[PDB]
Amino acid sequence: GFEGGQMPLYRRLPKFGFTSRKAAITAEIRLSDLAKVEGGVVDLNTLKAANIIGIQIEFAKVILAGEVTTPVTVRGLRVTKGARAAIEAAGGKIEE
Amino acid sequence: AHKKAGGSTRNGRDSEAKRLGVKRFGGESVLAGSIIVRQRGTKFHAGANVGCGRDHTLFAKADGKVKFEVKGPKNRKFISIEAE
Amino acid sequence: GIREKIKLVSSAGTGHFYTTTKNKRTKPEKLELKKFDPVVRQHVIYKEAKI
Amino acid sequence: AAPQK
Amino acid sequence: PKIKTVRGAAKRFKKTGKGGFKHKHANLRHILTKKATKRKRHLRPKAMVSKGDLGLVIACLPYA
RNA sequence: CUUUAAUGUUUGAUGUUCUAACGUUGACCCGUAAUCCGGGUUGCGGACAGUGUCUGGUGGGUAGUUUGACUGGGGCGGUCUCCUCCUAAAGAGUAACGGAGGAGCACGAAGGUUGGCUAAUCCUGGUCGGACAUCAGGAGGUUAGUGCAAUGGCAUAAGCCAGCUUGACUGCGAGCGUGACGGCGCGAGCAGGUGCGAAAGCAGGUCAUAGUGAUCCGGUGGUUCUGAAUGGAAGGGCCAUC
RNA sequence: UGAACUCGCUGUGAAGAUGCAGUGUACCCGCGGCAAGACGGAAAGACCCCGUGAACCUUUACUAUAGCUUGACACUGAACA
RNA sequence: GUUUAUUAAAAACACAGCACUGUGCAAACACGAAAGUGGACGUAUACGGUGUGACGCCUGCCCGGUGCCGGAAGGUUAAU
RNA sequence: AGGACCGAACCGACUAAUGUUGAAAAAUUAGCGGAUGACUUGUGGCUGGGGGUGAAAGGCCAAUCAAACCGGGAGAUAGCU
RNA sequence: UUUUGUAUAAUGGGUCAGCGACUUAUAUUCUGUAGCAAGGUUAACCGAAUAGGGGAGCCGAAGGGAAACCGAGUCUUAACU
Ligand SMILES: COC(=O)c1c(OC)cc2cc3c(c(O)c2c1C)C(=O)[C@]1(OC)C(=O)C=C(OC)[C@@H](O)[C@]1(O)C3=O
Ligand SMILES: [K+]
Ligand SMILES: [K+]
Ligand SMILES: [K+]
Ligand SMILES: [K+]
Ligand SMILES: [K+]
Ligand SMILES: [K+]
Ligand SMILES: [K+]
Ligand SMILES: [K+]
Ligand SMILES: [K+]
Ligand SMILES: [K+]
Ligand SMILES: [K+]
Ligand SMILES: [K+]
Ligand SMILES: [K+]
Ligand SMILES: [K+]
Ligand SMILES: [K+]
Ligand SMILES: [K+]
Ligand SMILES: [K+]
Ligand SMILES: [K+]
Ligand SMILES: [K+]
Ligand SMILES: [Mg+2]
Ligand SMILES: [Mg+2]
Ligand SMILES: [Mg+2]
Ligand SMILES: [Mg+2]
Ligand SMILES: [Mg+2]
Ligand SMILES: [Mg+2]
Ligand SMILES: [Mg+2]
Ligand SMILES: [Mg+2]
Ligand SMILES: [Mg+2]
Ligand SMILES: [Mg+2]
Ligand SMILES: [Mg+2]
Ligand SMILES: [Mg+2]
Ligand SMILES: [Mg+2]
Ligand SMILES: [Mg+2]
Ligand SMILES: [Mg+2]
Ligand SMILES: [Mg+2]
Ligand SMILES: [Mg+2]
Ligand SMILES: [Mg+2]
Ligand SMILES: [Mg+2]
Ligand SMILES: [Mg+2]
Ligand SMILES: [Mg+2]
Ligand SMILES: [Mg+2]
Ligand SMILES: [Mg+2]
Ligand SMILES: [Mg+2]
Ligand SMILES: [Mg+2]
Ligand SMILES: [Mg+2]
Ligand SMILES: [Mg+2]
Ligand SMILES: [Mg+2]
Ligand SMILES: [Mg+2]
Ligand SMILES: [Mg+2]
Ligand SMILES: [Mg+2]
Ligand SMILES: [Mg+2]
Ligand SMILES: [Mg+2]
Ligand SMILES: [Mg+2]
Ligand SMILES: [Mg+2]
Ligand SMILES: [Mg+2]
Ligand SMILES: [Mg+2]
Ligand SMILES: [Mg+2]
Ligand SMILES: [Mg+2]
Ligand SMILES: [Mg+2]
Ligand SMILES: [Mg+2]
Ligand SMILES: [Mg+2]
Ligand SMILES: [Mg+2]
Ligand SMILES: [Mg+2]
Ligand SMILES: [Mg+2]
Ligand SMILES: [Mg+2]
Repeated sequence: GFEGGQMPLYRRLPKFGFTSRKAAITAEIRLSDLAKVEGGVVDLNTLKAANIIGIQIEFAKVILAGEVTTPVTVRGLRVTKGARAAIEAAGGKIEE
Repeated sequence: AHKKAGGSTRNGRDSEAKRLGVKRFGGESVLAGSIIVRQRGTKFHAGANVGCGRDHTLFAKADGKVKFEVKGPKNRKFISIEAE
Repeated sequence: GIREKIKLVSSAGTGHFYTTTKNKRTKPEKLELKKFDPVVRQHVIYKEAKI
Repeated sequence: AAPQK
Repeated sequence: PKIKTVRGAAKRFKKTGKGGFKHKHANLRHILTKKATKRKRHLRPKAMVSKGDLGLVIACLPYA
């Protein structure tokens, strides 16, 4: 980043934002991941046992990525508007 | 002998050049918003489909071909855009 | 110069304000203008205040 | 040492 | 040893989907009364690092 | 309330005595074969001096460093950012300690809009009045004016005058120009809410080009963000501004 | 001490030529002498400039500090005006 | 008299003499984290620092600036 | 009597020449200054590196001094050759 | 060798023989090549030990926003053509 003594680019520009501590304990789940758990019940404990999310994770969203074909029940996770439709089409149900 | 000191110049200043002048010439196709001339004062005037900015910049308000023309009793130079 | 900065504060309950420069000596009376307040989304009277 | 120019 | 990030750059650029960097515009911190609102309004949104600069940024941010 | 007196109490200051901490490089005895040191007795000082922590001053006695570049060699002298003209070779750009001048602002009207108007200079005739004031007529035709340099513009006036106003608005922005970049500039049109006008329309400061300074740090106001067990708060972010 | 089969002159040429061009002179090799040249030998110019080099010195440059000096608290008590 | 050992021996340094100034003795002052030591087994006719430099005639004016000495009213001012 | 006079030993170092890959990393030859004093010399001791010592020349401190030598930090750093 | 430019009278070398200068470790990125592939790969450690076990972790398949948060969308804004 030395430029011959001109004020270097990473110091002309302002610092911005802050770091969220809650972001680090949050994860996203794909539809294609829902088939990998054992026992057809998806929750944080079950996703951790499948090594799909880290042990520190406390919140997870299922998002419309990939596809799911087996029925599933999702318990205590949040679900995107599009992911909900996909789980319902597969004959699953979401509960809270 | 002794080497004798010179004086000094009182001059030595100038401003940055402003890149004025014609930016699109006759027959050249342009999109709306395209700047056609950068000016000081209205050395050219806005014709049909041409706008004039606060600094007398002429710009296209329609797509078409640039037409230069001389008009009016004062023989003033007008720029216009003709639809393609 | 004597042209000095002031702010104009919205007479609505909002906090919104404009800033401007005023010649304090020659025009000692307060500046007052109607201006748009984007918090209430109305033209409202604004009054001079300290920067 | 010597005389220098 | 591991390369160390230039921590002052980590506070100023963030990486984006296709690998470019966004940054905040200069000139918007103080001396704001004299600047036209048009000018100030255009400085609010984040902007993308230019072609000639990417080489310098990537050097500072090896782990981005 | 104001002036003011006593009593009580608390706390501070000064002065004079006292002895018991402390000092003794006063005398004497002992350890002892010893002008060190320690103990004992006694005299003189005495809550001072002196030492520790904290604190103001002084402090080249000592220490670590800084003290620019350009430059028809360095020093001395001049310059260092911005605007206008020439050099610049009829697109843009183009150097020199080349030739010439300016800026580091002003204005709530000197901004917006509607309506109206048209200059300098000179010659005639007129109280004071004169080479030059105000008045009438003529010639002239922009040789004037432009808040401040110069250039380019300006009669549809961008020059001059009057009424009503705050568009010197908030969120955006097709598309371009100019920079290595940071950046700087022009802009139709959308949404909201205004001003002038009968209306078409015009208005996102000023005839245009100078009137300026990144980031860090910190201050002020707001906010549907964050808040280290939890509820707050501090601190941070975001928005406006210094 | 790069190697040499190691002349003069005028010109040219990184601008002062034994070595290039033109031209003149000159059998091969020693010894004794003199120092005009080989920009002769000796020393990575000591003058000058440069380096965001060094040292040491000065001061009302900057920032510290030993020492000197002020006060508060401690060692530190009694009585009275 | 002394001095640049190894390019300078001098007009430089020292000098006897002069003046100012500090120091009352556990002296000032110097070397020491301190103890202690020198000054001095001395005591203002003594000791330290500074300038001048035998002797003779002399050494004039300025206290505004910087320094030092004395003062304490008032303004300001640290820890607490 | 005398920091008195002339002058050997002794102590010094004013001039000239020689030498300068020296007889010698400071000498020799011929002259020169002091020579009872602030003199000179033998043996031993003490002062230590931002320190000593200095009749003061930045002079001397083991052929070294505007900060000795040895070892270490250490392959300091060298936008320079 | 260094330079705009060297027969240069700019630098360096008396000659010979031996020695003498782009390395290693760990991260990161790009290229070639090999394995596996929406998956790839294990570290320490265990191990009658280049095997096998160990998937703790790491990269990838989702982004936008300062963040809460939303999610093939999201931010900006009262709202977007
Ligand atoms: C213009 O003047 C000269 O041309 C010139 C000169 O012309 C006769 C003679 C000399 C003699 C010398 C020096 C010179 O510079 C010098 C100069 C310049 C030195 O610097 C010397 O060189 C070993 C040294 O290191 C330290 C010394 O004194 C600090 C001298 O004594 C020195 O010893 C010496 O003999
Ligand atoms: K006693
Ligand atoms: K020059
Ligand atoms: K010259
Ligand atoms: K030109
Ligand atoms: K008006
Ligand atoms: K010769
Ligand atoms: K002598
Ligand atoms: K001397
Ligand atoms: K004298
Ligand atoms: K005086
Ligand atoms: K005085
Ligand atoms: K006085
Ligand atoms: K003796
Ligand atoms: K030293
Ligand atoms: K060479
Ligand atoms: K050269
Ligand atoms: K040479
Ligand atoms: K050279
Ligand atoms: K690599
Ligand atoms: Mg600079
Ligand atoms: Mg001459
Ligand atoms: Mg120009
Ligand atoms: Mg801000
Ligand atoms: Mg110093
Ligand atoms: Mg100082
Ligand atoms: Mg240093
Ligand atoms: Mg210079
Ligand atoms: Mg041109
Ligand atoms: Mg041309
Ligand atoms: Mg009009
Ligand atoms: Mg004009
Ligand atoms: Mg103007
Ligand atoms: Mg909490
Ligand atoms: Mg030849
Ligand atoms: Mg030839
Ligand atoms: Mg020939
Ligand atoms: Mg011979
Ligand atoms: Mg000879
Ligand atoms: Mg030579
Ligand atoms: Mg050299
Ligand atoms: Mg430099
Ligand atoms: Mg004598
Ligand atoms: Mg000598
Ligand atoms: Mg001599
Ligand atoms: Mg004297
Ligand atoms: Mg006198
Ligand atoms: Mg005083
Ligand atoms: Mg005698
Ligand atoms: Mg001697
Ligand atoms: Mg002799
Ligand atoms: Mg003799
Ligand atoms: Mg004699
Ligand atoms: Mg004699
Ligand atoms: Mg001895
Ligand atoms: Mg000297
Ligand atoms: Mg020696
Ligand atoms: Mg040193
Ligand atoms: Mg080191
Ligand atoms: Mg080295
Ligand atoms: Mg050259
Ligand atoms: Mg050649
Ligand atoms: Mg050569
Ligand atoms: Mg030769
Ligand atoms: Mg060489
Ligand atoms: Mg050689």
